[PDB]
Amino acid sequence: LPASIFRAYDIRGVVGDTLTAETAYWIGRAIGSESLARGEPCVAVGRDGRLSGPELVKQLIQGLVDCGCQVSDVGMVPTPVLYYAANVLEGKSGVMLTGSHNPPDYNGFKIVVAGETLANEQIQALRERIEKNDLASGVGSVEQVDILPRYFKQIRDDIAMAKPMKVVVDCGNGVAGVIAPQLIEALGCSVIPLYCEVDGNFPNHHPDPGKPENLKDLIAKVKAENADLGLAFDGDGDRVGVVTNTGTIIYPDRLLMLFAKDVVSRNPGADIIFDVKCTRRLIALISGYGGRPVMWKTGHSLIKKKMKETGALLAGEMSGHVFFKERWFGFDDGIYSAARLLEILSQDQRDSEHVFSAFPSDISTPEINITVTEDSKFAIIEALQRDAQWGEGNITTLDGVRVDYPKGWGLVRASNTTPVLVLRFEADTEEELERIKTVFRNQLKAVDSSLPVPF
Ligand SMILES: O=P(O)(O)O[C@H]1O[C@H](CO)[C@@H](O)[C@H](O)[C@H]1O
Ligand SMILES: [Zn+2]
Repeated sequence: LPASIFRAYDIRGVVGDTLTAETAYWIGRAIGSESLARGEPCVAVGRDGRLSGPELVKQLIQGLVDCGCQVSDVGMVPTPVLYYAANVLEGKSGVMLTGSHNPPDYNGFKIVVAGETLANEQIQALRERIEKNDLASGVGSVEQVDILPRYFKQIRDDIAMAKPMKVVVDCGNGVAGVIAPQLIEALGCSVIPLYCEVDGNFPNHHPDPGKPENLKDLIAKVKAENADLGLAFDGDGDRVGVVTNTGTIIYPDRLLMLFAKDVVSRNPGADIIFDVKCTRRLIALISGYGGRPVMWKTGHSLIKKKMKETGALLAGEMSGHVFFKERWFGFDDGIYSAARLLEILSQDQRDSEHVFSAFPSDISTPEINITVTEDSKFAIIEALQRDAQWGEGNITTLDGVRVDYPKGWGLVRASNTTPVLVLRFEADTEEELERIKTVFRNQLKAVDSSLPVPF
């Protein structure tokens, strides 16, 4: 199997190129062997709505079965629903076959073994098992499990909206259309569906709510229908995007402000995690409400590990992965997060635009990406960590280099899904934004005067 599909957070490739039916089989063998090594024969398996789902999922399941595993096949579900299954069924292991928000031919695996989401050297360990033939053999079993109704009822019965709302829901032709519109209506909303038919060809916009262009249709519809809110899901339902009644995009770091207030109000002193791409305004806001802000590495699998380590009641990433432990299970879930948002908004007399505009804002860049190489991105970061001078500031190197200044902050880090450096900048004023950009531009050029600096 190609090494390149074994990534930091999970496995991902292109079907017909780096991911075939046979590699899905051996990945199933490897996961089953690792689960058994951790004492867990019981494994849930789910898939998203991609074209390659049926072909690859059968092989994944056979690989698990051929270890001696007891597989619970939950069929076509959102990623969080597979995570739910791995929390409520017999077994604490689960595999989701998904290509996330990527183009149609992409697929991959998100993997939980005996309660832990695998990352980094644990994903490499799977590849290594296959190479070594360090694989279990046995005669396992498959049971079909219809888990969606349980998940639906679990959420519906713990969410208590105080008034009706009208909501536009954009599923981007991904798998969130099997439940999100239905569940949101059942909470007590009217729902206007956009692209809620599951279609692995993704013929409209790609289901990636992190890009403003993929929210254009949602914003227009919210305005046309005088809706209270717009919601967008990514292809597998573990990420959410939000638009107010006036069309304002609420980026997930500011969504987390509302959620943090809510969670900490019932849980004094609670740890709240956010990734290094999130606004500095979160640190102060969480602290102000008496929570403990914990900044951590970008990447869903890494955030999930960190919530175990810290006992955090809530986590969020700038990409829109949001992780409730309070009243929930601790995994990222766009659908559940949407429900939690609707609950909070429904108890406020103000419209969603005014609820969010009350919170402090800074001037922010769009994400900046610089393409480098897969085999050099980490060395560039290492060189910056070794050599760079940032002036006076609070320097964090837990993921790349982030510097928090009195009036703003900047970040440079390596993506773990693409061969790029990722940068963000925010500040109180345009002048400070430019000062910080200049510091980062000059430190990049000091490492390699040939690096693009497209900011
Ligand atoms: O490419 P990156 O930045 O490493 O990772 C990106 O994809 C991951 C999977 O969606 C998310 O968890 C990160 O928040 C996102 O930034
Ligand atoms: Zn996703």
